[PDB]
Amino acid sequence: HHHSQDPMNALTTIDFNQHVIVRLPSKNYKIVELKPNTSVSLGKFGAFEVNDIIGYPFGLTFEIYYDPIGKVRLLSKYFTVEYLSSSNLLQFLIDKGDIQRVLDMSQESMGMLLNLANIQSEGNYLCMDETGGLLVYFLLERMFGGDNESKSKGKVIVIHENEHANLDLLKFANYSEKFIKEHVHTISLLDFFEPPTLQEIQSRFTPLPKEEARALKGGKKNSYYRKLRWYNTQWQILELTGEFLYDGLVMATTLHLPTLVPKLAEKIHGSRPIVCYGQFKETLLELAHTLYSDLRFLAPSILETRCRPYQSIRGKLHPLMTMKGGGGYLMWCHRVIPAP
Amino acid sequence: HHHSQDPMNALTTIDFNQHVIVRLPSKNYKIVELKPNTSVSLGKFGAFEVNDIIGYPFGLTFEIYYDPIGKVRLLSKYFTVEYLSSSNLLQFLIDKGDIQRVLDMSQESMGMLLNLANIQSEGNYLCMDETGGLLVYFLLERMFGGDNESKSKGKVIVIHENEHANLDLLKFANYSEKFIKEHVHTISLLDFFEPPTLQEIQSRFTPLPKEEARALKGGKKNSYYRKLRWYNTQWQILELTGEFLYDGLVMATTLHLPTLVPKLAEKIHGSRPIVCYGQFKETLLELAHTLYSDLRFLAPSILETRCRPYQSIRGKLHPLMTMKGGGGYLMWCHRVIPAP
Amino acid sequence: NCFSGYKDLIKEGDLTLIWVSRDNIKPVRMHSEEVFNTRYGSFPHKDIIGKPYGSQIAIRTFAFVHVLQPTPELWTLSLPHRTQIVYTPDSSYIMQRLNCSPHSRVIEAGTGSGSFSHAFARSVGHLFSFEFHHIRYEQALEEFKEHGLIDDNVTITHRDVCQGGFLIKKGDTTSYEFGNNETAASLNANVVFLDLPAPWDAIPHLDSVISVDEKVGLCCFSPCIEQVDKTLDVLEKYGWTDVEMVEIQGRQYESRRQMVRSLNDALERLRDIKRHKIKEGDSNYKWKEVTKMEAEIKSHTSYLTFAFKVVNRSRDDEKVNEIL
Amino acid sequence: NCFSGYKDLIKEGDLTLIWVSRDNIKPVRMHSEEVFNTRYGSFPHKDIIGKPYGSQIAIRTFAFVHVLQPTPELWTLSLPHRTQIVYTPDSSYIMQRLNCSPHSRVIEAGTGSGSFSHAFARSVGHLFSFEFHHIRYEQALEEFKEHGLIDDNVTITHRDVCQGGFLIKKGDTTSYEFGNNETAASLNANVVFLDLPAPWDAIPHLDSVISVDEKVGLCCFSPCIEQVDKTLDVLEKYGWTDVEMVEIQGRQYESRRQMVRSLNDALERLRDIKRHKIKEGDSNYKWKEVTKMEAEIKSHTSYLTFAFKVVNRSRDDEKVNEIL
Ligand SMILES: C[S@@+](CC[C@H](N)C(=O)[O-])C[C@H]1O[C@@H](n2cnc3c(N)ncnc32)[C@H](O)[C@@H]1O
Ligand SMILES: C[S@@+](CC[C@H](N)C(=O)[O-])C[C@H]1O[C@@H](n2cnc3c(N)ncnc32)[C@H](O)[C@@H]1O
Repeated sequence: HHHSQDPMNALTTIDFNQHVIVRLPSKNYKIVELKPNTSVSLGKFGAFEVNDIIGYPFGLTFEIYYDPIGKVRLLSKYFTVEYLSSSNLLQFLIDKGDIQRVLDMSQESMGMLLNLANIQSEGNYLCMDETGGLLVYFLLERMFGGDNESKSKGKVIVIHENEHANLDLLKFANYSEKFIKEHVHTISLLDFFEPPTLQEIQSRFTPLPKEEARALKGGKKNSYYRKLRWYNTQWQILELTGEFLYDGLVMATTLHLPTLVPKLAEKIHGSRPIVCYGQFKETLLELAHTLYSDLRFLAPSILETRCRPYQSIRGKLHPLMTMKGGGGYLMWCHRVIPAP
Repeated sequence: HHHSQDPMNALTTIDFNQHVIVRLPSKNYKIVELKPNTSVSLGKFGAFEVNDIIGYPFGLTFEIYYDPIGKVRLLSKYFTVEYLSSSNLLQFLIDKGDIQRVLDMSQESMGMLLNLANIQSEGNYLCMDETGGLLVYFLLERMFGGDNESKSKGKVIVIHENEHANLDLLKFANYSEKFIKEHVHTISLLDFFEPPTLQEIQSRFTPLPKEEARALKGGKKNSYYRKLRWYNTQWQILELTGEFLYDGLVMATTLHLPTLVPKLAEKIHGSRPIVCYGQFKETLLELAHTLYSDLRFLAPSILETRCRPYQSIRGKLHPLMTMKGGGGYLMWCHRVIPAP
Repeated sequence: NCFSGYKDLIKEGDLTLIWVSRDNIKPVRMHSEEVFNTRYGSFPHKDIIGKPYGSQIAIRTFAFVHVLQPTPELWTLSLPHRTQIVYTPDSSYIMQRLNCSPHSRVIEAGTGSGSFSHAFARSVGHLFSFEFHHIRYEQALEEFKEHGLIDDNVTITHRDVCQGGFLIKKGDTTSYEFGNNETAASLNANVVFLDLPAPWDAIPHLDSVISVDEKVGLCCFSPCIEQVDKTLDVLEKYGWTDVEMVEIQGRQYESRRQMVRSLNDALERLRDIKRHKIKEGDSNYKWKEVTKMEAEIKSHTSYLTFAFKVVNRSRDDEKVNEIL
Repeated sequence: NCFSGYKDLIKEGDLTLIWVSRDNIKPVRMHSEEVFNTRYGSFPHKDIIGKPYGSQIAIRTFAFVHVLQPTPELWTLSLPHRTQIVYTPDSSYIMQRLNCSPHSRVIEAGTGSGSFSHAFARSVGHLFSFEFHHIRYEQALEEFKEHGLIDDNVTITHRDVCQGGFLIKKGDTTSYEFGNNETAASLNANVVFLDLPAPWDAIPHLDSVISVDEKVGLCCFSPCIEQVDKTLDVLEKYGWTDVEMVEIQGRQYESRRQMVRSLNDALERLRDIKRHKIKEGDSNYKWKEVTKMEAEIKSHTSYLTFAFKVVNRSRDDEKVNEIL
């Protein structure tokens, strides 16, 4: 940067140009981008100046007051500013009514998925995500904690149904485009299962010697590197689809699992976890019986986790009277290697 | 009776020749028949004289002490004597390990079945019971409360898979054989769906005029009335299978429900409840989709009820740490009559 | 009670429950010149009266309702949604654990909207119901009367049971009809259900009205766990035993279907993209049956505290001898 | 940590988890001259060493085991069954709600059997773990050491945190390695998990060791609701906000099949009786797939109380001005 002073830590501190969470007095969430010298409207609850909240820690509640844009002070109406965690993104999507878009998943089910899958900073994980990238976001946050400068080398490889992946939720994530291209690889089902051969690729392009390519300039240099980026995309597919074995498989898709999971598991190393999320238990039941017949899978189990919060007021403790149903199910098992 | 004094009420009071419940210090149940001038062994917890507990109310805890049969006094080891309710019979069967015999049912599921089915003292209910009669026992107890002298006229009609019904649990019930034959009718699936015709029955037997039949004596009278009881059994089948419509259908069977419930429901009046108990939700799910297509059924619903007890000690309140899973599911709906 | 027994045909003057949808069940009294209205159409009573109970009733531009005989379960579903009433999972469990039957003589306080009252009355020898609030008392009395509960096996009494106990004497505000030489009801309760803010204030008054020669069962219904704690204290002081608190959790599932989407069909779409260089259950597609939880669950109704008492803990010694 | 990273081949000296059955998972250190025994047979290590992790290992008269790389989930399943440990439904929820990551600096007390410790260590920047009982401390220290946790990101300290707080100074009984000029660890915790009989006695000591410039998250793990009540009181006194208690309920289902038994087949048997006047999945019969709950459920582990704190509730005013 161009300031002599140390920058603000966006993981601990409200900072310019970050997407952050705002909790309203009605307790629903909003996502707000903090562009400098702009104002933010909370409708009924007033409006405020972005500049006036920068530099504070997350977790604070601010009061908007007037002497229409108001002034802010710490609450002695109001709002609370939070980091945009994987949990808060999920809650925001539920508040705005997108519960079917996220396949009815809950914080506790996704929390359990992360640990059943043994997700770690250095692992290379195979992933299907039909949610617009919410599952990929849970992974990345657990692996890297929002840290664009992380030295860890873990990767999420996303296999997807259409020509391009839908990972739009990552637009909220505060990861740089460089970080994302280094830790997230996308590849279609077709490229993954029927990849191009090297011969096929080279017969459309073979690089110039790098001395010659370096000496290119003008439109010829741009013309060539555009072909070279296509070449590298194809090369990456070769790397991802060869005899490369992955460290785990996590899935949140509504494709037919019994006919899909065994094919995906061919690329998973022995002893690694497989976790399939499903909104409906019957779906996973069918999968589990299928996997029972296949000795490459150890003891498939259907798990359920449900959270019930309490009204947490001293002298009036009881669980919440009503709440949302659902939250889905996990199928957990381990890839194993049968004996001859 | 032959005593001038009023008899003891077996519903309120421990009484001779009754089957009763005994709760041991280990909290498991036993069923004990109270034959006069006999003793009862509780193994490790000692033995006692049946006579010494008669005349007390239910709900008391007795201590066995010694100056091998002991003496009893109210607990100032020990046991507690209870009425043999439908709830206690179920619990006894679970304690002795017969949980699959009762299809994994719970007190709360059976309690809900009784009310969803709107079971009343005057109703005529169609019933399938694969449990040895536990479901029939729940019904009878709700309808009559153990009262052999009840004036109510309600009936449970049990349709069953084999030549004879298995209602052996009723051997514990303290209902007289007369009461049972007046309020419980049994008929096989075959007799129920393909009953004999009147012509078929009469061509094997038509009664003598009752003046002539009354005048029979000796072996001819016995020979004839045995044929007349067969005739009345067949006649009862005609009554149960004609255009008689029932007041409700309750089921605890592992037969294929989608192909069975619609046939049974032809004999149920409009506006009456149908309740099918199932250990497995997937079974009922299949049934519910089947019934959805049939306009004779109003809004089939799959219900679940689960009880979680607390450690109920003041200053250490929390739910039980571990307990038995299961308890099953109910499919509830109403018979209705489609419009032309 | 029009809740009791089994009617064949819908008659003028009958109280019915008209099922419009799963969350819309309306109590409607049949009258030949009246019309029932729905957001989908108008249903004249004269086109209903005379038809069998359970009839689907249809009108053109088709719309439908179903006309059912009242039942406590259905009646409970018809009451205002957010209210303070006991639902079937709790009440059916309470009745079963306390072994309700025509043998039961029950004491209920308070009456509230009479949800539990109707379920009690269907099964029980007699119901003695108590309500503190005079407007609520009058409404429940009028309704119980209309339903035929009062002329069957239900008594309601205007009473603060925490302050005035449970005795019913001639002169009290009550529906109780006193017999010859009767100046007080003999409640002789063997079943007690308390749904009150402070059940521990009512429990001391029970010793005057419960049966003395049989096991008496009690359930207290309280939303907060500090309320449970106060109840456990007073139950112990007044000699109630076998005390246990439980919770009941009910869930309902919809029967649904999820579209089956194969890998091969997703591959074939990717192959075609490469060359260029629905209503649930739709028969053009394959479907898998699934269960789907109701959107909103009742994750807490109340804690249920059960307890039992025997007053005369004795037998007639030589009446037992006089049997030989 | 042998729990961290992804091993390819089983090597002599490796700690493995040998899966015998769903309820029988054994930690076994590979040694070429040793033999692993099961109620079904003996499995020599020399026939395992050199094979890929995840290998099914077979012996004749066939019997099998699977040899897996240690994982916190699997390790937790391998610990003694009735013990006081945190299971995956609770801990995975706690880590997710407190947003655990390499950014997290956590304080755990007490260590107990180290079930939660291993799950923390996999994900977190650093773990500071405290154990009151000196024998337990020494066992956990030896085990954490052997597992490679100590030389990675875990510190354990012998301490009564309710009486002596959470500071780690040179001279204390701890595994902490002090850097140059370091006479005390700077914990700077942003995540706190308390599993103790009286967490309200430990909460006052947290102000000396938590981060001062970021939101700090706390979870207290207590079995009884009166314990929750005492915690809510002290959290409020010491300035913790956004306080909420929840419970987590986990269930596991078996995939099973129920025999399909038709009416027609029951009728045909009745017809034949009239004339005269299996292993689950058996292909001679039809079967329906069903889910079956585990026989014993963990209907309560503990109440989880969450709370948050920011110490320095301020910003650098003209550092924000100095950006323009
Ligand atoms: C929640 S309601 C009962 C609901 C009822 N169980 C049902 O299922 O519809 C509580 C009722 O108790 C009544 N109540 C409160 N205190 C009372 C007292 N001391 N004596 C009698 N009734 C009381 C209230 O007026 C209220 O109507
Ligand atoms: C239930 S265990 C912890 C289990 C652990 N969370 C796990 O997942 O394996 C409780 C532990 O706290 C320790 N402990 C109790 N009081 C303590 C105190 N004041 N300071 C530190 N540790 C304490 C006990 O020795 C015991 O080992």
